Amino acid sequence: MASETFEFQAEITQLMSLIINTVYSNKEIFLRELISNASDALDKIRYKSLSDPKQLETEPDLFIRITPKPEQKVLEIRDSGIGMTKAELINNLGTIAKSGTKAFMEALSAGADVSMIGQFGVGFYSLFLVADRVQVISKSNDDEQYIWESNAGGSFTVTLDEVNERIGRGTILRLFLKDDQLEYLEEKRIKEVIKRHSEFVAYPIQLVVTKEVE
Amino acid sequence: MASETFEFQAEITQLMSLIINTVYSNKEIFLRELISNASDALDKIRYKSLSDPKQLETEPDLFIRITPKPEQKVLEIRDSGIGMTKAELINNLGTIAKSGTKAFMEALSAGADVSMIGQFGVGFYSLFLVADRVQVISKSNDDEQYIWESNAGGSFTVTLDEVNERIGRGTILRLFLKDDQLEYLEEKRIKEVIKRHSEFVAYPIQLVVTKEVE
Ligand SMILES: O=C/C1=C\CCOC(=O)c2c(O)cc(O)c(Cl)c2CC(=O)CCCC1
Ligand SMILES: O=C/C1=C\CCOC(=O)c2c(O)cc(O)c(Cl)c2CC(=O)CCCC1
Repeated sequence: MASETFEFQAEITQLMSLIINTVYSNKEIFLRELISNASDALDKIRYKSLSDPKQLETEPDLFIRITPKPEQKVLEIRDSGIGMTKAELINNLGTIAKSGTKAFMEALSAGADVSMIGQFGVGFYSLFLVADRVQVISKSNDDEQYIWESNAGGSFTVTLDEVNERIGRGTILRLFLKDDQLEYLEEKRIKEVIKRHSEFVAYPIQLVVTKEVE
Repeated sequence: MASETFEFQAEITQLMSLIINTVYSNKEIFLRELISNASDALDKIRYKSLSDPKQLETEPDLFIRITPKPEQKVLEIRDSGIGMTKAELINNLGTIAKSGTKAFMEALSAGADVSMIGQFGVGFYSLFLVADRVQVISKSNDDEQYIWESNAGGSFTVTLDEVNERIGRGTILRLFLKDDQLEYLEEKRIKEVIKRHSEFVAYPIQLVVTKEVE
């Protein structure tokens, strides 16, 4: 299955570079930002379903789920929200939906905390604090399942998904963690971070843990 | 992606019918049989790799993993063993590899315990004690990933896999549990059954648990 390549809007490329290189101290803020986006995407399918209830049937359970995959050094953040079509992935994540972007970079230069990133509406990119690569796997009721992929470079790919588990509906952020950021694979560390900055999340936050039976 | 349909050898069809309809009491024995097959498949890749070490590289971790999926009423038993090519799935699971089969049915008629099924080499089919449908997802180093599927009828399908997560190497038995057998989705029940009939398994048996953070 053939990938398509797209160019990032230039300011997004600049932002990713700022973020993936920054020695900023509180890298854990990425999880709050991603849970927040997850929650918003869920709000959206729930709101849409007020007038179109069958939109829920592709996945009636509304949840946020976090899945460490230690062997692959991967952390997945999944939700059963509204999801994104191919065109939404291209539009929302790369070729446009910007500044926010420029204004946040200006705030940064002036001394603003990276944690403000979500107030500028670009909190997604905070994932580069702990990951050097990301796959966004998404299924909207309106399209097939697709994979958007970026390594913080100036270009991203979008590929029809024939390799991942089917999601009924929603989105998975598959983070390929940096070698020094593997603590976010750890149950206790993950739990600690979640409890700290996400008390008023209306959806279940599920942690998937692998335990050896003895 | 187009499925291919195959006919079961007739005695296998008879065995599945005996098993899926039986009111036998100790249905939990299926897990021992499947963990045993998992362990054997792992022995095989480990033995093969003695003289061909790179056979391990597609998935260097040797494990058995059990994953309840409550919403789908599914239980998955995964291993990173040798796996099966398309032709092996067809051969090993349906169109041949038999009696065992007939001899076990004869032993059953005479009064033998269903738990002897593994000593006749057909323990795989014990899964129909608790499931009315099964998908066997397999990746051998020698072939693409494939899905073999059966509902205990006289025919099964084999389909090139473009819908499930990639496994590096090995096999997943995806059991669609009967409505009265949902206890095997439960962490405590699963743990209890494992500990009982599998103390001398040389590989880690991992249980995947989903816990809501609070
Ligand atoms: O407020 C929702 C919006 C769209 C709805 C769909 O979004 C999503 O699937 C989604 C998700 O489920 C988890 C995530 O980490 C992210 Cl980055 C996204 C996509 C965005 O948020 C991009 C901007 C649009 C805002
Ligand atoms: O002894 C191994 C054999 C083949 C090697 C590969 O088997 C496997 O992938 C495999 C597994 O990983 C888990 C399972 O529940 C089952 Cl049913 C199988 C397939 C069989 O056992 C069928 C008979 C052949 C014996």
